[PDB]
Amino acid sequence: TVVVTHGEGPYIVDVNGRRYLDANSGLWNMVAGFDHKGLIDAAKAQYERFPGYHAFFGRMSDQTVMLSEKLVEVSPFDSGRVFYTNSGSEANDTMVKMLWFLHAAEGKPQKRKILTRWNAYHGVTAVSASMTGKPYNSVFGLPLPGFVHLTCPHYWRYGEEGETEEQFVARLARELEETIQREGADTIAGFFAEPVMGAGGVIPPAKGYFQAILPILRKYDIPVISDEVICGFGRTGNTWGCVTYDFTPDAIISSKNLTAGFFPMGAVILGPELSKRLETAIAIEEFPHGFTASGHPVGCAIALKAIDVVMNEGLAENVRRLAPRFEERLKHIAERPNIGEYRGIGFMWALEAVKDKASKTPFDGNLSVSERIANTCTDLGLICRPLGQSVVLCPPFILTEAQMDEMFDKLEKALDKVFAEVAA
Amino acid sequence: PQSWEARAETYSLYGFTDHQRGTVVVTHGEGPYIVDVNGRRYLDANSGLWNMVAGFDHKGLIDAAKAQYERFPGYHAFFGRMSDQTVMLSEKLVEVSPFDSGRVFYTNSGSEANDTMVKMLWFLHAAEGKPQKRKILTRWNAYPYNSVFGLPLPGFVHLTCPHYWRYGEEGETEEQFVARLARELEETIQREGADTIAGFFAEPVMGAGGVIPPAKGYFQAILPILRKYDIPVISDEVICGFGRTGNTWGCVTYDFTPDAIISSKNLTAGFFPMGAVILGPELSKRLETAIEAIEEFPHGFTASGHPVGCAIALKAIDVVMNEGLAENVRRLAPRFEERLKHIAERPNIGEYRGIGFMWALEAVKDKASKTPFDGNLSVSERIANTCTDLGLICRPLGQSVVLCPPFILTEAQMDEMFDKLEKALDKVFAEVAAA
Repeated sequence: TVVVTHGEGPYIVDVNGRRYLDANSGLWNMVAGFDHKGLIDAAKAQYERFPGYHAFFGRMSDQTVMLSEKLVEVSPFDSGRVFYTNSGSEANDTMVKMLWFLHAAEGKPQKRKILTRWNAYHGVTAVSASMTGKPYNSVFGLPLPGFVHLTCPHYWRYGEEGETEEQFVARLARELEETIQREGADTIAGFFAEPVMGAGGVIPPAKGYFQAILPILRKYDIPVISDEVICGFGRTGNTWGCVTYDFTPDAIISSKNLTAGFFPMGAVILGPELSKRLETAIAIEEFPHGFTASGHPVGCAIALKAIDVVMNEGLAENVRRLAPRFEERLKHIAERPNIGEYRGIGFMWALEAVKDKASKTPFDGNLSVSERIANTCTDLGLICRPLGQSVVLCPPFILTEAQMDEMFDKLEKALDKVFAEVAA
Repeated sequence: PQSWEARAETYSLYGFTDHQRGTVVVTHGEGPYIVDVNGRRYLDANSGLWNMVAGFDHKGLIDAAKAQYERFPGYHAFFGRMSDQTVMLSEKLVEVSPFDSGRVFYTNSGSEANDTMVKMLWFLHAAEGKPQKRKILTRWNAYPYNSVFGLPLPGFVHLTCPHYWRYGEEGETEEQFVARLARELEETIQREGADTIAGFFAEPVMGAGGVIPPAKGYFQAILPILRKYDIPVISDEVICGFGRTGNTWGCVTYDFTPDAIISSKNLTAGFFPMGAVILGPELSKRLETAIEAIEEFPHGFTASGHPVGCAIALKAIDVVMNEGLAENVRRLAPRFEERLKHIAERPNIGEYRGIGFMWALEAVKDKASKTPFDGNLSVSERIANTCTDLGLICRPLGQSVVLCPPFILTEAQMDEMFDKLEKALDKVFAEVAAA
């Protein structure tokens, strides 16, 4: 219904001039808001310079060159190699294929299975949707075979009766061990994880999880990929989600914040060990047949600028400084009887609605409580995403204290109204 | 690393090249040329990779792209009505397509669109009662680790590529060859079972396969067979779409009507990542009826394309269709072919093939037996590298080299292209002979 022609700062602006505080950041990507002049200028400058090209082995743009160097610098790696795609979905697909390729070139063509978790979200293509752990993909006959889903490390939802958080994590480690032993370590190509699950509902991992599963993965030579599509470039209060949760992956998948939402592109940052193994493999005396993944020079120039903005013009810092206030206000909202929990970190958070708090019982699906909240928020000039029984706050990093208050004021009005109505 | 080359080589996957390539870092272009950091100019006979059909400094398209950023849209995952841009592009696509009506779904690339169409078929067949109708009929083949990046989605069933020169039996006419492939298709449907087949995907002219136009009469022979069965026909126009074969679509050039079209890149003339799935009227209806029944709406399909991409696509479409670029293809194709004919008189050219502004030359060690050079000799690669040394970009594929230059190419630039390619072929073939 609402006609939108542009945005300003963190606001979507309709044709009548109504401003809607966008706590979805567009598509979880507009970290610097909708009309950032530096980013717009960088886009325009690159179109004037060199408006499209495709990267080949031995022939690429200067922008591909500079972005690759920047990305290694700000990665957790001392060295490595980067390639690009058009999206997070294709970056995930292409990393899978690169593992399949590498393992095949190393004499283990059976090493194909991909480990993810239930409630993971990795993309919409057939492979990345198979990696994804959502029930909605059953309508496509997905997942494809060889996409194995581990328990989601969401302690509040999956912890058994009287199971402590430490016990839950020990259980998830057993499960992983046993899945690896059952499948065979030689048949498993890699493990991919969002440090904080994004589209599955903003789900930080149980305490200690990555510390317990990483040694097991390493023991069995299963490559570790961090999917930083949502976490990446500051959303969790460090540059990467994997930093915030102290694990060193073998590669990083990036998109979204990469270009501050201003251009569709993905990137895969290969760490030193995968990089050396791929170099040596490429022994076969040729380039991988059919590998044609490429980004775009405009996307690369915009990404260079997005990185600079985020890291050198205060935006990642604003997330670190305002995260405590953000959580405080959430903690206060979670005192309500119909809020089961708040969860998140840095500038990504969710509130889960419940009909009964002690039992964690949701409202019946048919009441659309999440959606009701989300629609009421929009009536009140706030945009937030309903996911399952939750609503998500993922706002631009440029959010001011006043705008933060505005967000919560609106949201609290929405919650009062909606919870009162469903009570009637 | 200080130098551009060394920066490339140390931080980019694409810089790992160590018949060797050497590293070209490109900064800008002009018409069909690209220019590197050292000032070397190269005629880019691959149009980037197929998509840069208006070249590298087209002012109308640059201005249009810039203008989109100047006023960036309120582009959102779910809030607010579809942008005027996207609605208008969908109308335009339906209009220019072969269909009188249909629906459009958008992606960020030709690859994603392809994949989205597959998923669509899986959804639709499963909704209609046949969740085992999943196989895709395809002509794809490899040239173990060598079939990872190209390998279609699980359940693909392979048909023989209708490349007469390659696959024709000794003394088999082209006509008989097409009749044999029609038998293959019949046999393959009976063996797999029609009820297990989701669709048939075909690039009218096979692109990543080596630029292979189909044998005369192929589509006329296979389409009637596919129509006996409710196997949806998908025209993969990621390369052929918007003029490269001399018509707006590849399926117009080979005179057939698909159920849907996959489009990519060249939608925006390479200026912006986009793909589209254009469903014709039958599949639109079935898709609608499926959604309002099992009642989900399929996740990840979107009728809302990126608004910047959409405005750029509209401009690109108008440039190609109405500012003479598609016509220039049609006008210069005869001359393209005549020169290739001449080049194919060489003993180490087994054939030329192609159509419009997409062509390939295939190298052979012994022409009469169609014997290729030893794979280790990497002859295509050698040719391509030599082209680069001489200011020409062309693309090695298998034992072939491919030309797909921008549509703005003039006759003089075409002569330049061939002049440099002929000198490359002279040098490579002599050095191969000499060793």
